[PDB]
Amino acid sequence: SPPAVPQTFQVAHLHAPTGSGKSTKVPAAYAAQGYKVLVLNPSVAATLGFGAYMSKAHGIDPNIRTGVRTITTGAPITYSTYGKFLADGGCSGGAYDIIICDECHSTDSTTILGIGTVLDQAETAGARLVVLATATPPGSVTVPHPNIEEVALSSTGEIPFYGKAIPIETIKGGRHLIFCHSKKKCDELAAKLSGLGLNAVAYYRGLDVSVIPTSGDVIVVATDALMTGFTGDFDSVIDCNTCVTQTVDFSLDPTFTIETTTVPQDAVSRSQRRGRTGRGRMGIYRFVTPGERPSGMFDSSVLCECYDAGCAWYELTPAETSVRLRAYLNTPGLPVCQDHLEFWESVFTGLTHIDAHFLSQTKQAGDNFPYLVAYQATVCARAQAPPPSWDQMWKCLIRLKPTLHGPTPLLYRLGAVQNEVTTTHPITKYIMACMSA
Ligand SMILES: Nc1ncnc2c1ncn2[C@@H]1O[C@H](COP(=O)(O)OP(=O)(O)O)[C@@H](O)[C@H]1O
Ligand code: ALF
Ligand SMILES: [Mg+2]
Repeated sequence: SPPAVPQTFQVAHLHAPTGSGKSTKVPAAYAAQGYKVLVLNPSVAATLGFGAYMSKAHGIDPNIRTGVRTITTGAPITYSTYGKFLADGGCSGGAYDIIICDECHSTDSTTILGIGTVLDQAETAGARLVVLATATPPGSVTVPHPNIEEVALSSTGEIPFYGKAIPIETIKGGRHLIFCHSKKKCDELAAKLSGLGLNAVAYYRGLDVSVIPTSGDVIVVATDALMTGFTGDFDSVIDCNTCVTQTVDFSLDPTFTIETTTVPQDAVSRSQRRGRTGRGRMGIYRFVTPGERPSGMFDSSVLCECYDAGCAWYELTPAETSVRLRAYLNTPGLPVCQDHLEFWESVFTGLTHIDAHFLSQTKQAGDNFPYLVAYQATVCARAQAPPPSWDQMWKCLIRLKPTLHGPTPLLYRLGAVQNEVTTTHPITKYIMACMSA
């Protein structure tokens, strides 16, 4: 049940199964008690969704705040994405009594920064309670869900799916959500389903949620991000039971390397994806593999990502980011990772005077570490040297291409390197120093 709230500031938790009502029934209850509530979610799709749903099912039309669209009603409940919250500068003084950090199991950099910011600023902004809500707290293991029938996929079916097969008869009619590990895999499966005469659509970042029909038969093939805390009224969920993790390798060549790999899903992912169905009614969950990997610590690369976002999108100095991240790591009941704040802080502290134009470009491009990418390009232009390669990651240097010659002043590795490398550049030495001492 939703924890009570006295005048004295407090941080509390809220654990309850998928689809039980943490994001809807709980804030509706606090409001009924006369409080002003802010509900922060990672997904813009789920956030926009709460607006029409609460109005139609809970007698209240809440305020909605997203980067692109804001809907002000003056209601005592506000739904916002962590990104919009951070972009507007954090906690608005005197605006809320209760702040719900929704989907706190999420380890994407925006949510980490967002929760850490709420933690560090809420009391000061006049709030009396902060709630850390999730159906999947640290160390949780997946258990049976009363509205979800789970059925293993087999080799019987005409659609190949991660070593298994999907029968067309199980997705022919009705609404279904199929999780794939990459955007490329979504496009490919959606294409095959369409070819077979089905109404399948792909949905991931870069795409508008309107591509999903609110009603009628449909097969949505998507990645995780936008599907967090989302209700699509799906008759079933089909899970590849596969994820894509990012990891930093201190390969000392000359500094560190950030790359991505495909891995079996953990307990958090299995429970959350399964929970897209069986929401308020019976549903079916089909899977490729049984069991699950334990839900443990997140990687240090995520911390690096927090400082990158702080510098590129939120106007946070590395010191300000450390304050917020420290609040997050010193709060019990949240995902944990090795303490490498001092390190990453020192690294970014030395990356000064970045080319504002290049940064704007990598940000608009949607790259993973727009700041490190843009800074490497900055270093290249300044030394009139070519980028590690001519992958789209380095496209902001194309116009300068005829003037770039010699080895690449490699600061770190964010992808394959093709050009000859040099490790004598100051910035490179600086990063090495951070890694050394
Ligand atoms: N956007 C929506 N459209 C239709 N129904 C919704 C929507 N959001 C929530 N619901 C309904 O209310 C229930 C609780 O949803 P929600 O609060 O999002 O769950 P959770 O506990 O995962 O946060 C769901 O089982 C679902 O039936
Ligand atoms: F726990 Al949820 F949508 F928030 F299933
Ligand atoms: Mg929720």
